[PDB]
Amino acid sequence: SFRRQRKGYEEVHVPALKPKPFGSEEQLLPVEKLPKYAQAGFEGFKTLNRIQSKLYRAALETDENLLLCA
Amino acid sequence: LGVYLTKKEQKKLRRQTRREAQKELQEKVRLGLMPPPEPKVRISNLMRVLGTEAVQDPTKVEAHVRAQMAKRQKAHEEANAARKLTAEQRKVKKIKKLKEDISQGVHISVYRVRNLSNPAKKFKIEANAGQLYLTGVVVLHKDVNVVVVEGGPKAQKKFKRLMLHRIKNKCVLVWEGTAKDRSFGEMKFKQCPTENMAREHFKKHGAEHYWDLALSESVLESTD
Amino acid sequence: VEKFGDLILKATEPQMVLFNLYDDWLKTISSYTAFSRLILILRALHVNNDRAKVILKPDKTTITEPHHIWPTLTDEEWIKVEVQLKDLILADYGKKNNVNVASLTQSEIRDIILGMEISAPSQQRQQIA
Repeated sequence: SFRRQRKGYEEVHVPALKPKPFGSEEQLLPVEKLPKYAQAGFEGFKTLNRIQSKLYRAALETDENLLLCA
Repeated sequence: LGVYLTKKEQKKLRRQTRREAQKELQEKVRLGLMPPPEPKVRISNLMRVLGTEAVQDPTKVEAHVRAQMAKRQKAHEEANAARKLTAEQRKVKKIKKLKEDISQGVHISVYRVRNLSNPAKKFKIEANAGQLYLTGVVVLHKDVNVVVVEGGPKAQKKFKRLMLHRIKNKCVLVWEGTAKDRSFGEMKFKQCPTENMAREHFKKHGAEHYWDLALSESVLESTD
Repeated sequence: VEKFGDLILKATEPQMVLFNLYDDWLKTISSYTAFSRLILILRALHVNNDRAKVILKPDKTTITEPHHIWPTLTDEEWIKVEVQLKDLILADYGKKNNVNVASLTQSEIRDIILGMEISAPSQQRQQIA
């Protein structure tokens, strides 16, 4: 952060962090890969998020206890 | 040439420069460029600036005060060492290598010693010639030590006081003058039992009059 | 303190003794901080003398040599002990006066440590204003 005191207050500005780049085997999966029980829940969303696609099979195909630190 | 500002003028210049720097700092603090200065706290000052907080956490306050004191010392020590770095290069190469500006004239001093059998005096003369970068030679003969030293004016003034006062049979400068260029090489020793062998060596550089003056001074000393 | 009570209870004759309440603090801190921490420690002992004795030794590896009174601690160890004892001293003021410790300004914590307290039974003198 800037951590500088201009006049009466110390402003600390941390810049915009760069996002994590997608690898060769990681991409935003659409709603065309979801099953019929999960296609009805994604109403109005043709695609999914990056964090939703990176842990799609761990939460929909696996019945284990998921811990999403999003 | 250069001019010398007087003591009052030096005081005025220093005061104006200090006030300029102080105003620079004050306007930097006014506009928020630099943080406002913190009070300078020493151990005797600790109970006046940090008095109310030194009862709750006395040792934290002591540590903070001593850290400030060290940082003030850290800056000063670093500053002195930083400037000292200049000598690191500007020392035996730029604070001791002058050469007295011997370019247009080489002062030459010729001394005639009666007894120079001690090697310690010859070693000290060679060390003084090599340390002051003064060229010349020394010719030995039967009760005749002709030491010619050509160098700068400061080196000649040092060698005139070293040979006549700092070294002890008598030493007398027979010829003290200047020349156009240099005639003798580095400081070396040469023994000549005959006067002709010394006169032939002195005539190789065009300084045959130094041996004839030293022979005439010895003849005038042995006559009277 | 454990080194004074039993020492003077069993003293069969009156006498005059010398102690060094600053064990080795003067070798690392000035007498001002030494006296401030000594006042803080004595206030803590006067407050509890039960939890304070537990605070005075922060680790099982801290012992008091027979030469002096207080245990030998590192500088930051003494900082931590002092902040713990300050919390202890504020604890009884919070309890016996039913006031929050956070409500204590930095100006009145100093008065609490030193030992100055004020009371006012006659609030009717509000007539002055």
